[PDB]
Amino acid sequence: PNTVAPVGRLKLVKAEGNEVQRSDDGLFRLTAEAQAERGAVLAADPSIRI
Amino acid sequence: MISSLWIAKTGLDAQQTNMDVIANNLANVSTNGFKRQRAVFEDLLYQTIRQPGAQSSEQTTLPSGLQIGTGVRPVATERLHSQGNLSQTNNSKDVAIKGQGFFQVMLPDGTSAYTRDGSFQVDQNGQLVTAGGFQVQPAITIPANALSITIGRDGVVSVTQQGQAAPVQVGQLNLTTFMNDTGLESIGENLYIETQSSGAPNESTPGLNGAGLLYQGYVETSNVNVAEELVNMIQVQRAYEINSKAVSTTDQMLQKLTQL
Amino acid sequence: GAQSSEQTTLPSGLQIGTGVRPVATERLHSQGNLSQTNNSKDVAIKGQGFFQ
Amino acid sequence: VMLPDGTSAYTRDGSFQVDQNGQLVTAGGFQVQPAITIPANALSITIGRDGVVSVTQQGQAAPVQVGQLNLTTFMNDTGLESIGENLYIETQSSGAPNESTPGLNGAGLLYQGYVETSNVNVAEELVNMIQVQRAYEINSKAVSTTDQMLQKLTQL
Amino acid sequence: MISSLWIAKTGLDAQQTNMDVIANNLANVSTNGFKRQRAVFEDLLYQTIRQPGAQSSEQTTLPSGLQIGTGVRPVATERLHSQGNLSQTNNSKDVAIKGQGFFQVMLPDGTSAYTRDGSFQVDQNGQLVTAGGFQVQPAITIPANALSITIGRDGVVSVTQQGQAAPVQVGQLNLTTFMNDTGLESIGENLYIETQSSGAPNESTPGLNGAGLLYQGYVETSNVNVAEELVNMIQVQRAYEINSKAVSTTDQMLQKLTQL
Amino acid sequence: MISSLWIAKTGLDAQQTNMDVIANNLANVSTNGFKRQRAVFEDLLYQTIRQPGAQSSEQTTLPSGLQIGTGVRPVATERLHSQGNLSQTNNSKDVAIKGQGFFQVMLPDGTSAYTRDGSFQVDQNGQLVTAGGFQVQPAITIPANALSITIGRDGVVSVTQQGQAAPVQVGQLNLTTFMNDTGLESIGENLYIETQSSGAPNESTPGLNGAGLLYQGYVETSNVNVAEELVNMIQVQRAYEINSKAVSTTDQMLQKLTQL
Amino acid sequence: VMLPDGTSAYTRDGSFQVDQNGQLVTAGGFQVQPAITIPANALSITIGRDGV
Amino acid sequence: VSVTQQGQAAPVQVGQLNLTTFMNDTGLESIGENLYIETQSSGAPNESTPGL
Amino acid sequence: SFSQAVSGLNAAATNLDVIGNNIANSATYGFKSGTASFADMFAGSKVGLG
Amino acid sequence: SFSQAVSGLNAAATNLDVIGNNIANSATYGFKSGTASFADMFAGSKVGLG
Repeated sequence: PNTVAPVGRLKLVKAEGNEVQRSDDGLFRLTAEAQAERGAVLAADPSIRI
Repeated sequence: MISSLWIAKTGLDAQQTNMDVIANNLANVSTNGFKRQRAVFEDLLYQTIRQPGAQSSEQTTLPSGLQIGTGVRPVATERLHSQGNLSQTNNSKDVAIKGQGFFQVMLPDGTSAYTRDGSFQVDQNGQLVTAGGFQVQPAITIPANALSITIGRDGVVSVTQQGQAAPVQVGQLNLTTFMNDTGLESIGENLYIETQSSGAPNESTPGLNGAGLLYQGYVETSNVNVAEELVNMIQVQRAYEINSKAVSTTDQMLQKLTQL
Repeated sequence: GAQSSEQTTLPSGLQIGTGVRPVATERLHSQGNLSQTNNSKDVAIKGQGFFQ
Repeated sequence: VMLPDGTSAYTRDGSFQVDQNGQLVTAGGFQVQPAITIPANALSITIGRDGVVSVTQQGQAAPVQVGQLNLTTFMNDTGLESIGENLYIETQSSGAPNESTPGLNGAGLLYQGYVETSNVNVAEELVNMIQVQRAYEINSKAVSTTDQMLQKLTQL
Repeated sequence: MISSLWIAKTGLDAQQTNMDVIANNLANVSTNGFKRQRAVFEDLLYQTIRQPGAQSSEQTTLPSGLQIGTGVRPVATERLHSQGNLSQTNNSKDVAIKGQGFFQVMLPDGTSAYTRDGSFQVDQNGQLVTAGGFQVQPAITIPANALSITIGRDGVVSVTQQGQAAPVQVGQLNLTTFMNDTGLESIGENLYIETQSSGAPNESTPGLNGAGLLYQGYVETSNVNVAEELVNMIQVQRAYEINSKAVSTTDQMLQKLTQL
Repeated sequence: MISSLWIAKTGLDAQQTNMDVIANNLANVSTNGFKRQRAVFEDLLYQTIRQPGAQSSEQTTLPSGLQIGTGVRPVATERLHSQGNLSQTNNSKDVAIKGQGFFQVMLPDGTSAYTRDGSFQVDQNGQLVTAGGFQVQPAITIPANALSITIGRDGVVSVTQQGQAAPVQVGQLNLTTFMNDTGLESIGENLYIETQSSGAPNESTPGLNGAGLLYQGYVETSNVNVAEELVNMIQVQRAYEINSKAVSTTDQMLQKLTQL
Repeated sequence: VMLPDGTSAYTRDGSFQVDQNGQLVTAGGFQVQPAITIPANALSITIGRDGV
Repeated sequence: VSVTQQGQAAPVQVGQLNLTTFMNDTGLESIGENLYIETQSSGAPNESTPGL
Repeated sequence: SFSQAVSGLNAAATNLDVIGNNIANSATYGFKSGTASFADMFAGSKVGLG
Repeated sequence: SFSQAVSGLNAAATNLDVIGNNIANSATYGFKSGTASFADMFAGSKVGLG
């Protein structure tokens, strides 16, 4: 048991909810304003806890 | 269907086994050369929900993860191969071994057992058999018209005939010692059979290589201490009652869930 | 002594007794004390033997 | 103690026996790591207060030393993982074991003839089980009330 | 989930530890130089629902606010350091100290402990040791061919030789006194070790500065009064029963509540 | 299951050992050259709930912490080598030793044992042996046609021959001494052997280096004071019953607890 | 476990019985693949912690 | 907080567990794992030794 | 504890039997008085056996 | 209470032994009679030790 080793880290994003639109398959994506103001892809923030 | 029921069942079974060995010790307190038994317990496996020491952040780790038990299981029983007390019988054919070792006994099928209960009788052929008909392996043959039988400390047996003004040797007693006394398997006639745990037997005359001496006219009593057995019985009863209480509590909560 | 593993064997197994039974009642053919009765036909033997 | 697969575990239960090879093993066959061996025809095995093991013999007038029971200490005892057979193994949560003689560097001492019991308080278990039974019943009642109000809602 | 339940738990625990110290005192009633123990309890914190002395109006104040208890806890245990009765063994190597003091003992590790049990032996090297091999710190070495050993009221010790027709001094049994005897930490083998709340030890000769004298041939018995222990056992049994009744009442009340 | 129960069990065991040594002393009250036994106990470890002398605050310290005992153990069982009373048997083959020392004896295996009782006989071959067939180590051989055997205060032995009216010397009886007489390992048939606890034996002629003298025609009785055994037995019975009462009280508390 | 049609299936339920030929089989008649056989006149059967 | 060593009689101090207080404890924002974080409704925390 | 007491009782009975036999055979011509000698028995150390 | 009584009993036994020694030593030419001397012992005050 003393050989546990990290093998990666998830990417969590924080979207307010007024700038995300559902796709046609159940997934959510940034809208035009959201991607314009926060870049093409969001950056993971350490404040998110799971 | 609840883990608590399964755990409490194992607890009750362990207490039952302990009470069983206590009662077995209490039964033959009058058996010559009987050794008490003690049961040792050991818990079962564990279910790990959260692995201890796993990372909880980039730098912190869980000091101790979630880990649930599964119950208890008896693992072994040990015979207290101590020295029992010696009682006098004034019977010339009763021999008590003081120290370590066993008398070898030739079973009817041809195998060999080992006994510490020294109470010998002579059958119609002159053989020095044990109580039960099995004869001692070195084949001591007592001749007729024997006034008395003398067995020395070094296990040399001689008889006093009508004349000759000197006893004549008729055989010798040899004692076998084992590496692990507690390892022998008992078969239920004050007899133990050699098994893999105990080493190979090696005969030795009394008084050599740590083997005990022989006293004629004495018999070794069982080393059972009833003063401890009574307290053990009290503790066993209380533990059984507590486990039954746990079973009852689990049943009550299951019934309440059913009524939901 | 069971082969509990490839190399380790249990030093002592699990065995439960089933009680105790009497096996024999042996007589002690020792010599009793002799007494005096001063009777013509009272005979006591010292040692071994039996009248038939 | 040493498991058959080479790895080493740790235990508090001192109840030892001797196998056919004269090696001090636990009740279960696992041998103690410092490899204490007992010679043949031993008369009395004595264990010192600081782990030294001596044995008497037939004609010898002095005990002969046969081994030492050095024991390990951990930085965090609670972090050890507990495997079933009354054994513990070290984890990353606990520190690396450090082996030492008894009585030094905060290590304990050894008593021969006695075995450590279990530190389970009976009087607390019963009240705890009463408490958990009552809490279980209360939560069941909460479930029942939620079910009834949901049924009333969906009935209309 | 009820305050009464957690209060009754503390009450039960207090009664249990009281019974435990009573049993410990009754156990070693024959141990030489054993000082009995008694436990001191204190109540836990109080919840102030309404503040005492609060201004109840423009002129009035609350005589006493609403305060609720929380339970009990054992706060300490103290050993009554009185003088035990002296019994006679007619043994030249038994010393009983009358008064206050402790013999200093050199532990094998290198630390020094202090003991009250005066019952000494001589090892193979001719050094005075306690029952257990720990040597007396002043390092008294009794020479061989010692006809007799005499220890006076003070600490001087002499040995009578075959010749010279006069005793010869071979050491002195200085004993240590403490500012606070109860503050000594107790370990096994009838030994105490210095702590912060005990003060620095004070070496002294017997009979000076309040140090007691030494009697040879006597041994000090434990100061345990079984007549008080029996009534203590009755009292703790009744208190445990009362607390158990309180637990049962709370359980019944909660069970009847949860049937709605 | 309860610490009180285990403590009381240890107390019961200690009282049982005390009663056993009392019975052993009383049984061989008439054995020549027997030394009575005495058992010494000590307290077991202590569980420290609150460390004494702990730093309670920035400037306040606990005068005495919370410590709980866990029982009593018999640390040792030692002989009391006093000088037994000298009897008058007016026999020529029994010698009593006044002071210290032991007679040396050659065991059958080949080692050396030591005895205190002097009551000798002659084997069929003329050797001077103790009761049991063990000959004296210096091998004193009594010749035939011996009128009388004389032993002085020293070890010198003489035999009055039939003729020549001039006694001759046929050996000497030296005595062995030990640094620690209580460390001798006692065995059966009234014998002792050397261990590491006792010192290396040293030979000495009687009356030299503190060794005792020899008296012919006297025998040494056991130093068992039958007067003290009765009162010790009464005390043992009382203590045993009190510990049994403690066990009963603990069982009552457990039974009341389980009735919830 | 060896199925009748040759294929092999994997089971975690341990409840084994001895067949007429001695082969260890599962409750239902399907036999264990490693083909462990038990001789007759056997006093007692033991199974090690590492499957011996 | 103090810890007693092996040989040393006097305990050695290793640290102080001072604790914080707030002007309005109700306004703390609760998250998982029994944790509270400061908000604008609760005043700035102040640290102090216990009992003062 | 019981067996040691039994052994001591038997030893005392034997001694008294010897005394009675000696006192009964008084006035016999070719008679020599008999005496009894006892011996302790230990298993190891601290374990008396009567 | 046991210790005081036992100590007194031992003192009485010692006195009786001395008296027996004196009476049995009569007709010994170079002999002087022996007499025992006793002393009470107190721990502090109001506490008896025998």
